[PDB]
Amino acid sequence: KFPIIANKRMLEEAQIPKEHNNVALWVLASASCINYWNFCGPCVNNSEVIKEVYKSRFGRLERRKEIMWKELRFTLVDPERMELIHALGGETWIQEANTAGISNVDQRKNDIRAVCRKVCLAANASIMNAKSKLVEYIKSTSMRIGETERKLEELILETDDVSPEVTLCKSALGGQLGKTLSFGPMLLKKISGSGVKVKDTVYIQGVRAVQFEYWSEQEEFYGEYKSATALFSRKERSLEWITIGGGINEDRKRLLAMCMIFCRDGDYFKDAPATITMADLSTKLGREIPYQYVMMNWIQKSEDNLEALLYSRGIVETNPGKMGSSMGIDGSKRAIKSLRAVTIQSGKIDMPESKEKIHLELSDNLEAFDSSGRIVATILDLPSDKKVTFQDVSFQHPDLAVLRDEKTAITKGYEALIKRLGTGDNDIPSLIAKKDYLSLYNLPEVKLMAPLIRPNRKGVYSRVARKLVSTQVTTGHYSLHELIKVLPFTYFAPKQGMFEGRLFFSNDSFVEPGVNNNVFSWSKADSSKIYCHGIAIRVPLVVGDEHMDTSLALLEGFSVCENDPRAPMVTRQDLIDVGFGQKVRLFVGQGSVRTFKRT
Amino acid sequence: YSRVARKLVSTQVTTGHYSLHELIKVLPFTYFAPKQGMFEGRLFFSNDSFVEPGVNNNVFS
Amino acid sequence: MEINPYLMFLNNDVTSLISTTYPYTGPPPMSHGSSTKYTLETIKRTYDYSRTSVEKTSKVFNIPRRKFCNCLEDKDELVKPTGNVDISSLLGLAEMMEKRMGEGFFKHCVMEAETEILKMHFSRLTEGRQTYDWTSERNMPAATALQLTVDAIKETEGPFKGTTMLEYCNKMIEMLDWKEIKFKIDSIKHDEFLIRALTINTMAKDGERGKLQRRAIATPGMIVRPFSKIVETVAQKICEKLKESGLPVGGNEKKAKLKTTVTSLNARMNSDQFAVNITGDNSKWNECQQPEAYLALLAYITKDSSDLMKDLCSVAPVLFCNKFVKLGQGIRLSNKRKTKEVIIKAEKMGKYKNLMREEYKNLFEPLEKYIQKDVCFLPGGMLMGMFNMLSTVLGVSTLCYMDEELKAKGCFWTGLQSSDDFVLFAVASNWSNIHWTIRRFNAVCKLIGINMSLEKSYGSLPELFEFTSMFFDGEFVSNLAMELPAFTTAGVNEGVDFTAAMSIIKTNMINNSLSPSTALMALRICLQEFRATYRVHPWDSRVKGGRMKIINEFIKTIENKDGLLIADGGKLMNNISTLHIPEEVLKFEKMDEQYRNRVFNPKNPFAVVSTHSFR
Repeated sequence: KFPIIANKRMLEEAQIPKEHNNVALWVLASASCINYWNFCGPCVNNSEVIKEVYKSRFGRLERRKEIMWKELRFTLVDPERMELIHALGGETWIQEANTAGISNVDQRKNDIRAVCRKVCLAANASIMNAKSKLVEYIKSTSMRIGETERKLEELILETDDVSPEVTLCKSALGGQLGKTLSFGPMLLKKISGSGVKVKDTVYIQGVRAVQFEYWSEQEEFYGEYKSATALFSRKERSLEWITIGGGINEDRKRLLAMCMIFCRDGDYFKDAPATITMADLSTKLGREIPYQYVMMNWIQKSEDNLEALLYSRGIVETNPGKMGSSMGIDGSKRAIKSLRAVTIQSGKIDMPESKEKIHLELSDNLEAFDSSGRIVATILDLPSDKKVTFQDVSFQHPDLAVLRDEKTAITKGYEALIKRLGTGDNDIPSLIAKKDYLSLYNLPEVKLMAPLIRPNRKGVYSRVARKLVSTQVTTGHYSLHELIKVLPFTYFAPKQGMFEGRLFFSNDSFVEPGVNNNVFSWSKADSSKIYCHGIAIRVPLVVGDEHMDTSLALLEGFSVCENDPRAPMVTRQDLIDVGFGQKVRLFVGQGSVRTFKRT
Repeated sequence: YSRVARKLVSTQVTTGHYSLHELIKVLPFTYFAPKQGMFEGRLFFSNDSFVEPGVNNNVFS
Repeated sequence: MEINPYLMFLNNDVTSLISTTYPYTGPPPMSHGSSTKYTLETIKRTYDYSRTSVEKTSKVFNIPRRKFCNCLEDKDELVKPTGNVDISSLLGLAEMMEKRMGEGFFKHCVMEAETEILKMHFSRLTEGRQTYDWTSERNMPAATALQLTVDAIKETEGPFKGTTMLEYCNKMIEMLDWKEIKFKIDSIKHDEFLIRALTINTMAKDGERGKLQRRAIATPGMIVRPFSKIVETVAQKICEKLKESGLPVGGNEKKAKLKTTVTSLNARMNSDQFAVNITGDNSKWNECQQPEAYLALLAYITKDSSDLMKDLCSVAPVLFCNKFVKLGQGIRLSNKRKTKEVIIKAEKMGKYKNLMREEYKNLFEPLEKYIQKDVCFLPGGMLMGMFNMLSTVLGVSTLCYMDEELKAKGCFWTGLQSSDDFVLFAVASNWSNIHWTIRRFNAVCKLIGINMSLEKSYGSLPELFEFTSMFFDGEFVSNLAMELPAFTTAGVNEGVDFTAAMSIIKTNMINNSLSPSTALMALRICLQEFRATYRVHPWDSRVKGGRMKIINEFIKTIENKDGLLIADGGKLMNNISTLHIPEEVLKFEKMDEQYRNRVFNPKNPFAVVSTHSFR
C-alpha cells in the first residue's frame, strides 16, 4: 500500500496533504505521491548543474543530433561510431550516415545509371520509333546533376563507367566503347579465339521446337560476377574448362550458371524443363525472346532451378591432390565430390584492359553490334521496371512519367474544391450565405472527382453527404472543412441502404467525418491549413467561426450536446429507432466518445 | 411498426397456425396507420424499452 | 487438407527457420524442482561414474572417503562416463599448453589476478545470484547472509574491521577453529559450525535458453565464496589469451573467433588433406569434475610464484573435496485410501527404511554410511555452475595435444570448447584415419573424466556445425540467444528499468540476435509491460486508476505533452538511434520548465537521478 519510503520534514515543508482526492500518498508513502509532487510542488532552477554533471550523456545526445542521416542498402561482406555501430551497420544491411565528409560522385553515378535504365526502358513501347523516341527523351531530359544543372546528352559521354544501359544509350550517340560486354548482370570479356554463328533447335514438351544460335569455334573469355572472378573457354555449344579466382558461396554458383548459359552447355538446350511448357512463351507482350534469357529468368525464379542446371553439368568424385582446388554443389571450397571440369582457387583473377575504342549499330530491338555479331548489350539484360523517386531532374517530353494516380487525382480534386471558393460570387461562400445547396450538387469539380468513388454503394454516400450539407447550410451552422471533405460524394442520386461510418473511394481508401486521416486532416489553431498526406494546403479565405460550428458535421440528423455519462452507448444502426429529447453517447473515433441529441 | 404487426397478424390468422404468445405481444402497435420505412427488427416504446418478435427478452419472455 | 510446418525446410535453409523450433525466451513454467529422490540419483550416478572402490576413513569425522582419482578400475564398458583422473596426463597437457603459449604465461596471469584482488573490497561478495545461509539454514542473496555473518562475528568475538577480501578470508580461517560461535539468539560448537560452512543446498531455479539441465544447481554458503571468486578470476585471466575460449564473452567476438579458426585451418591444412566437423556435447559435466585434479593443477600453475597464491588457490578445492549436501524435503507416507498422510524429514528416513519402496530403498542403503544427520558427505564431483573457466581451460588443454604418432600419419585436430559444449575439427587424408583420430581424441578426453554423448553428438562435412545456439554455416551465421528483461521479478526502480531494457535490446542487436523491426516490436512490447507493471498509462487513454485519477486531473496545466515522462502519462520519443540516450536526456529541453524543475528538485523527500525512485 505504502511500500515506498520517504522523508518527513521534506514532506511537511512541501505541504503534501494526504487523501488530496481520496489518494492517501502516505516514513512511508505511495507512488502517486510522486505525481502529486511533480505536478504541484516546489520549483528549483538546477538545470545547469544537472547538465554539467551529466555532461557525458548530454554530449552524446548532442553528437547524435549532429548527424546527417543518409540512405541504407542491403548487402554483405564482399569510438564515436562505436557508440552507434549497433544502428549504423549490421551484416545484411548498412547505412552510410556520415558526420563531416561529403563527396557526391558515386551517388551521381547511381542516379545517372538509374535514369538511363529508366529512359531506355521507356523507349520500349513501340516497334519502329525506338531510336527516335529514345534520343528525344534524352534531349528532353535535364538534371541538376550534383550542383550543376546539366543535360543528359553529354554526361553519358563524359562519364567513364561501363554498364549495359550506359552503352545501350551511348551507341545511339556514336560514342566510344571499351570492348566490354554485358550478358545479363554478368560482365564478360574476350581473351583469345574467335568463331562464327551457328543455329540449332531445342524442344519444348517433347513435341515443339525452337531455334537458337551459338558459336562452333574455340574462344576464351573473362567472366566477372559480383564478388567473383573467373576464366573459361567455350567450344561448340559446351563449356570445356573453367577456373574461379575469388570465392563467395552464392556468387560462385550464379556466375558459373551464367557462364554455362553463355556456353549453352547442358541438356536443357536439347529439351526444356516441364516448367517452360507451362508457358513456352519466349516472347514479350508483343516481341520475341531468345532461349538464353528465358532460361536465365527461369533461374531467377528459384535456386532449385540453379541446382537442376548444375546437376545437368556432370558431377563426379574428386581425386586426391585436388580437394584444395575442387568445388561443391553449394560452392563449398573443397569436397570429396565436385563437378566436371572445374577449378577453385583464391585471389581474384586480375582483369585485363582493352584500350581500343569503337562504335556499334543499334537495331529494331536496340541490340548493338560491333562486328561479326557479338552482341554487347540489350534491353533483355535489364531488370524489370522499378519505380524510384527522381530528383534534380527535368523531363519534358511525353512518356516522361505517367504522373497519374488515384491519390494525386484526389489531391487535385480537393485543390480545385478549395480554389473554387475564390472569395467571390458564384462560389462556396455566396451559395452558403444564400442557402442554395442544390447547386453544390452540380459543380464541375465534383463531377471530375466522381470517378474516384466506389461505384457499388455511391448512392448512400451521396445521400448522407447531401444530408449533412443541407443540414449545415439551412441552419447556417457549418464547417468548411468537413463540407469540402464530403462534397465529392454529392453528385449521384441518393438511395436506401446501410451506412457504416466511412466513405470509400475506388482505391480502397476512405474518408470519415468528424475525424482526421492521412488523406485529409485539419485542426483548430491552424484552420487556414488543410493537410493531404502531410501536404499542407492554404485556404484562399480566412475564418475564425465558420468552422467553429461542427455540431452538425458529425452525424446527419443529430447535433452534439453536453456530455452525460447516464446516456447509453449505441451504434450507427439503432440510431434510426431513437426519439427526441433522448440523449445518446457514441464513439466518434478512436477512443473518442461524444453525446448527441436528435435534430 | 404498426404495419409489421398487422402483417404478422393476418399471416397467422388467415391460415390457423398461430402462437398466442406473439399476438398478445405485437397487438399494441396495430392501432395506428401503416406507413413506409425500414424495419430494423425491434419495436420500441417511448421509454427506450423494446420487444422483439420471436425471441424472448427482459421485457417479454 | 493437412498441415506440416516443416515443409518450409525443403526449399529453404535451416539457419533462417531454426528459431521457429524453440519457444520464446522467458521464465520456464516447468517448475523444475529439487526433490530428494533426484538428488540421491545424482549422488549415486556420481559414486558410480567413479570406477573404483577404495576408501580411507578420515580423522575429522570418522567417515570413509571414496578417493576416486588416480585409482582407475572396472575398465569394462568404458564408453560410459568416468571420473577417475590421471595426474600424469593432466600435467602433461598443461605443460603442452604452457609451451605453446609461453613460459611466463601462467605467472603473468596469476600476478594480474593477484594485483586485481589486492585492491578489491570484500563487499564485492554481495554481487551474487544466491547463496545459502549457515545460520537460518536457507537461501538468500549475498548481502543478507553477509550481514548475518558479520553481525554474528560482532556478537560473538567483536567486529570485523578489515574492510578487504584478505582479512575476510583470514577471519573465516580463524573461525574454522573457534569452538563457540553466537548469532541472533543462539550459539553453536565447532563441529556443527564446520558442517554448516561445508553445507550445500539444491536450488530449483534454472533459467536460460537451450536446455534447463540445472534442476539441482548448487547454492553454497559464504565461507568458500571468495576463494571461488579468486580461482575464477585467475581462470578468466587465463581464458582471455586463449583463442579457443568462447566462455568469457559471446557474439561479435565469438564470430570473430569462429572465422579466424576456420581461415587459419583453410590456410594450414595441405591440399591432400580434407577436414570434418563434430557437434560435440559433453554429458555430465558436473558429475565428473573433481576438485582434487583442480588442486594439483593450481599447484603446478603457481609452482613459480608467491607462496601466498599457492596457499590461497588451494583453499576452494579442499573445501569442495569435503562438501556435505543438504538432502531435500523428506519423503511422506500415506495409508491405502490416502485419508491420512504423515510427513518425515530426511534424517529419519534411515529409521523407516523398511517401508520405502525398493527403488527408493536400494538407492538409500548403500549411502547410509556417508550420512551424518540429514546430509551426505560427498567427497568430490562438482555440481555448482562454478569453475566453468577452469573446466574450459582443461578442455583447451585437451585440444592443444599433439604427438608424433599423428604427424607420421599426417593428421591432427583443433576446435573450440565452451563449459560443457564443444566443436571439433579433424584433419586427415583418408576416410578412415579420421575415425582413428576421433577415437584417439575421445580416449585422451576420457583419461581425465571429460566424456562425450552419443545420442546428442553428431558430425558432418566442414561447412555445417553448431556452437552455443549459434548455428554456423558457410554463411548466414544465425544466433538464438535472444534475452529479455523482467519487471515483476526485478522492480529495481521506475526510472532505471526502461533504460536498462533499452541497453539490453541494443546489446542483443550488437550480437545480431535481433534486427531493426524485431527490436522495434520488442521495444513497443517492453513499454507496455513497464506501464502495466507500475500501473501507469498515457493521458489520451480513458483510464480510471489511482495514479491516473490525479494524473488526468493535473494534465490540463501543461502543453509539452511530448516532454512528459512515461511514468507520468507520457509518450515515447526514443527509437533505434536513441537507445543509449535516456528519455530524460531526450526531453529535458522539451519538458515545460515548471514540470522540469518540479522533477529535478534535490530538495525532495527522496542513469539520470530522477524524483522517480522506490527506496
